[PDB]
Amino acid sequence: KAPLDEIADDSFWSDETLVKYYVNDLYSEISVDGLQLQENRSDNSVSAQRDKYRASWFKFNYDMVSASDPQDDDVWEDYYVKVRKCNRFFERIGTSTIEESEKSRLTGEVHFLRAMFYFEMVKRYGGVILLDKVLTMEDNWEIPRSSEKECYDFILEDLKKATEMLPASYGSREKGRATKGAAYALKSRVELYDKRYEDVIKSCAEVYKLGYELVDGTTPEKYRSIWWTTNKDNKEIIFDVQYKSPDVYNNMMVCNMVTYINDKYGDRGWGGLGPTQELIDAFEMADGTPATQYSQAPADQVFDINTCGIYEGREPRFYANIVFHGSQIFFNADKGAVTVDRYLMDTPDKGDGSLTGYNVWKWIDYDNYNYPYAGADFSTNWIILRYAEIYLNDAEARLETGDVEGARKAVNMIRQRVGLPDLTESDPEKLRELIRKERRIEFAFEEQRFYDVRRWKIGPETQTTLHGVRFVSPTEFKVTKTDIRTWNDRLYLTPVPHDEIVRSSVLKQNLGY
Amino acid sequence: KAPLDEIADDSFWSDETLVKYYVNDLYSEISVDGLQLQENRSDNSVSAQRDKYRASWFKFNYDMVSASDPQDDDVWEDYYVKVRKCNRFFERIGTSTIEESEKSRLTGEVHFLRAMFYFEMVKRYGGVILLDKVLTMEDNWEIPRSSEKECYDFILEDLKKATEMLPASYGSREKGRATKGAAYALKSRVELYDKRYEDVIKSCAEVYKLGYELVDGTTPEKYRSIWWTTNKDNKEIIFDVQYKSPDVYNNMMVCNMVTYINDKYGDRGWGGLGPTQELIDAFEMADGTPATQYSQAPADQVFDINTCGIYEGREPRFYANIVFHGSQIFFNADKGAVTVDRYLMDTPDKGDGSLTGYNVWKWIDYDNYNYPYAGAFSTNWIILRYAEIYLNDAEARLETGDVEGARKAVNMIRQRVGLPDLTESDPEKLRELIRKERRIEFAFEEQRFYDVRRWKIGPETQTTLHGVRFVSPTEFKVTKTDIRTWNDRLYLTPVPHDEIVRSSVLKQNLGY
Ligand SMILES: [Cl-]
Repeated sequence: KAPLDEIADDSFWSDETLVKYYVNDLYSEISVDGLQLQENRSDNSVSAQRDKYRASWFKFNYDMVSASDPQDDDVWEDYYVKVRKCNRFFERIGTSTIEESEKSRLTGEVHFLRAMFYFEMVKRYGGVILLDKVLTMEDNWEIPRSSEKECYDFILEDLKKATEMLPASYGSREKGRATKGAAYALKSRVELYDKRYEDVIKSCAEVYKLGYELVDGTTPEKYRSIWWTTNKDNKEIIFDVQYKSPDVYNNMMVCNMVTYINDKYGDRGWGGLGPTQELIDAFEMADGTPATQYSQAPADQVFDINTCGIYEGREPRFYANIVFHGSQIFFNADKGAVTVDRYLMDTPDKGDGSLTGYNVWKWIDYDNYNYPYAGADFSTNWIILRYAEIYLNDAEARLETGDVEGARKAVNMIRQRVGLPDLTESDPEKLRELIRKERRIEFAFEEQRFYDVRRWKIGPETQTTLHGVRFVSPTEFKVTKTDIRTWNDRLYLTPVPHDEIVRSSVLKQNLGY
Repeated sequence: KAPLDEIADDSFWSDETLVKYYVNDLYSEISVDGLQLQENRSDNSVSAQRDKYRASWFKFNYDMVSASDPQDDDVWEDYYVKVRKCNRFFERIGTSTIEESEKSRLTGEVHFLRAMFYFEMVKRYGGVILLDKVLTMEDNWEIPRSSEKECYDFILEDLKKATEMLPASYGSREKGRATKGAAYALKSRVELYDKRYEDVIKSCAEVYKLGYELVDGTTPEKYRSIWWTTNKDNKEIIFDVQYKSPDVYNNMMVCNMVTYINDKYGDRGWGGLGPTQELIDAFEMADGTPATQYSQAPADQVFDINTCGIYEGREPRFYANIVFHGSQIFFNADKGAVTVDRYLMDTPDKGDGSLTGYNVWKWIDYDNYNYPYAGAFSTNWIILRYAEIYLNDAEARLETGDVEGARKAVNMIRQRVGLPDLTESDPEKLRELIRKERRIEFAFEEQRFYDVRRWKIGPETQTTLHGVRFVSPTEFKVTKTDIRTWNDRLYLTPVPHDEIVRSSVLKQNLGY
């Protein structure tokens, strides 16, 4: 909890190695939700833990959160500690005897990190308490929340300072640090979240000049390779973290891995994310044609996986993201590829089996990894910022600006890279939905859907009755209801924890809580 | 959260400075509850936040905790992280190129710390998951809880190793670190909790030889001086932490400071601990005579602070622990001493005002400190004091049948506050006298909760608690301050629900 300098002697900020270790500690404060609870609080997923952790984790889905049970994932509590560690750096770096150029670059990294930490809070609660110094007894602690606009201004001023102080690239040893590109890329998302469209376009223009390149995704394997640990050096990654959780209970891969693969491997997995029939329906055919829609099918209707072509002829991102009945995974594991069976094996009736009939692929390296048996690190390459987002943030801001042709050109870059034909749509209202739909498919299971629904204000449309599939034979299935969700507009903001509000007279709760 | 070595280069454990920093990080993992929630969950205090944080902090007081709302103070979650950091030290210290003697002492400090971290868990949940290595993907994580006996064995084996490897004393620079005495002192406490009485006596005998000495407490000022920052070098301290919380909302002093002292100073305090009438009633007269008892007084009855002598003629520990109506505090602050007023100023009707008519003194340095103005405040938390050796010894000696020995030991604690010696020869009666002495001596030192739990006296203590309300500058009435209840399941803290559902082999405590 305490900043790193509290462990050392009254000569820490002079030592370049200790100051470099302090910044490493700040990077170590980047948190990854292995359980992807926000995604499971969106129309993209129904958790395999829907029933097991209903009251603990998914009260949002039924508008049952309150200030007393906020289910904020302790972001308010945790992220102010992270911010405190940044503010300390900023307080003590001035007196540092380190070289001006190195001191400047490190300060830039802390600006990027502080911006990133505040953005995690702002995207949830809206306006927060803005702190640029480490509070002491000398300070007044009854500090009100600033406006959301002020908070977005604070984040963006930190990212402006970051773009001015960070390098575009690093040497072999320092690869993984924040770049000029990472700062501009985060800036464009923060600006898009606050509807600063003229600014988004400018930020995107900067990233286009920094030599990033979209990985070829004309095959499912090719697209999935963005997330491969053996491809961690590709030109699409702008900012990432190799997340290797200590415990099996919080390990991002094991938590979202198919459970009943125990005919060849084991039941070490927890199922985790359960892609919905609504998301499956949104994946287009390889030629840019819509697929058959199954979500609104009557429950007594039986389909044959081979007569209907439910999992046949889809665009590469479908096979890249979705583990479905008959999917082959773990090709380069001992014993080779295992075929996923929703009829006999991974069933909703079994504990931690998929309730939707689907599991996530994407950042799970089923292509290269071996099965995580107990005996004899299963990290995830969590890509916080990808080059694909620059195009989609640009497409979104360009449309809202009136540049329909620029928007079309930008979103068609994302479609071109998966062999999808170009969008032709000239109507702004129709083109907006097409961009939004592309964003959903592009960034599925990348912790964005929940904030896209929130910022686009499409909660009533998405938090409804969600569906999945259930197999009645090795070849046949029925469409099922997987979650009966509801909505209230207060859910456009996360409640501030009750104990925090009662602590301060000036601290005000979000509307509806 | 991650061990310190994860931030540095693959040459960390060779560097003596980095290894020394790792152990500093392990010491930094020692947590102090500035709000003293366990004490506020005992018959010694009714928090000024009784109503404000009823459902978040004090569900224990009304048997309303559950596996889903355990109110365990996140000890299970947090302490396994602390233990993980210890186990990594033990895994990687072998490869260290540091001097054998320094390496041995440091390893001893980590044994003491790991024992201390597991004891915080065991004293709450009972049996826990015993881990001596850092779990990896290679390991099976479905590990059941060990028995409470096994857990006490683990803690005590760590403390045995600590006594063998730690020095009795340090130089000026290394003062504050775990000593041989601290390890023996913690051992005696852990042994007493697990009713290993023959062992307690042996552990206490060792501390008596290590040159500790009880501070003279024949005056309230003298007794209070144990917790003075200007007396941090006294011979009574066995193990302590100078706790200086970052925020005003978690600062041990501000949280438990009299709120309405704003006639001379301010309203920066939050009241916090509210000594009960029940505890006030337990403080004897200076001559070892019982005081008048007021807790069961009728509510319509009015008393005069001067005709009755409620706060007059008490033994030094009374004035050393309790801030009551008419108490003078902040003598050596600018503007000088302020007099506490329960009639006009610090009233239960005011927010964060004392609901009992009392506030804690003890470790709040109202003698020396200046008022914490928000212009331009650490507590010396003494985890282990020499006074405990005598009382742990007295306890174990009585249960062993050494009534003469038990009397001798408890009379050491009474002698230092000018109280006459106990004469009681009956073991059953002497038991209660020792338990009574323990309550007064260690009031507001996070022990009462665990004393009630281990002695199994929950029904007797978690009832209707009382306090006072002033109706004039001189007159007061006795009030109900908390209507508590009890259930025997409260003799153990529930294991958090999400932890239980995670594992087939992980079993919940009885009643939850
Ligand atoms: Cl304040």
